[PDB]
Amino acid sequence: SVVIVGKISFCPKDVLGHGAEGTIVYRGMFDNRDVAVKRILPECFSFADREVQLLRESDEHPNVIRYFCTEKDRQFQYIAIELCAATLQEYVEQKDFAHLGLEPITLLQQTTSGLAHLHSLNIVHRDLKPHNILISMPNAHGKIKAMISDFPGTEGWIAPEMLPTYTVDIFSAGCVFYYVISEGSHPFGKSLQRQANILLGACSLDCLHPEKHEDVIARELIEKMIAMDPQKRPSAKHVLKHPFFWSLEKQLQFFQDVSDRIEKESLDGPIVKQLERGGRAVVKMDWRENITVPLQTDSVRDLLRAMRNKKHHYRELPAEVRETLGSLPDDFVCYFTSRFPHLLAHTYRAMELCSHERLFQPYYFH
Ligand code: NA
Repeated sequence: SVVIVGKISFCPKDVLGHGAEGTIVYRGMFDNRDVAVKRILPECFSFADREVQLLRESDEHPNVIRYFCTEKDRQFQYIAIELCAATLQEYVEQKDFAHLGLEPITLLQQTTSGLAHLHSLNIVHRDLKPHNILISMPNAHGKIKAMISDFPGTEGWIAPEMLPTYTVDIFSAGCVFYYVISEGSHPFGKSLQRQANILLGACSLDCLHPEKHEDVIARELIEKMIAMDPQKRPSAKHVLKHPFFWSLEKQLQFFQDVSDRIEKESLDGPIVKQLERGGRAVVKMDWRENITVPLQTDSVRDLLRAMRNKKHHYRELPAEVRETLGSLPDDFVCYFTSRFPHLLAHTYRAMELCSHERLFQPYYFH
């Protein structure tokens, strides 16, 4: 027995998942393509119409599921959609997807690109969560991607103000970011306490270490994303510019570009004053003492100067000190972080004053 509602045809035995409203997703086919067949009830026929329309407008993005067709019979409405590997919940909870060798930062960059696309088309998802974010089937080059599907919300992932602006999605994304990164934790705790904690603004990002550079940069972003004030949350395009998505090569380039921007620059100047403020503690009182034994033999403003000079004169430097420092650029920048885990976070926050400048266009959003 196999249901055929032309051009759609699904096998009733093959079930991919279930929906909270009674909807059931089957493994089926459309125009000789392997698709996912979403079966919806008559109570949700109205919902289905606006869902497939929003998709008609946005499915061209590679991070928004591809929508194929909708066929209606006397009993149900069927949505032929792109076939995927798992949900982001199934990916994070079951670490047998570990062997897929996917990068969490790449999945979150992919999720935020899809979100940015919806927001650019003047679409607010309103229900972003790991169940709704999908893992694609490996393409011909074996690459897997994160995609957005299923468009008032679902408990624990709803912005406090929602109890219909784009910033509601940034809140939800902020929780998804921590969920992926921590590997299953949520800023507002366990599943059943989340919405009460959101209303109360009671959050914890304690999986993120305060003296670990990767955890520091992730926290700078996530805290602004899950902000109780919507107006304080960055746009999707601002999130995509954050150092959380930068490569080790890019991070080092920023440290060079900022040290190039200072000198000549007077201390009373509006740029040098904002950079020096509160670090001190960023440099760990004295940066000369915490450095490795051979480098010390060879102010943030002068620490950045040291890093720029040793980078520039790297191949005309002794083999003993380039051994403890390099190889450049990856291992060289990883030397200084987490030697100073607040170095990049502080410099990025401080150098915001130059966002508009052409040299700082790949680092900020205007
Ligand atoms: Na797509």
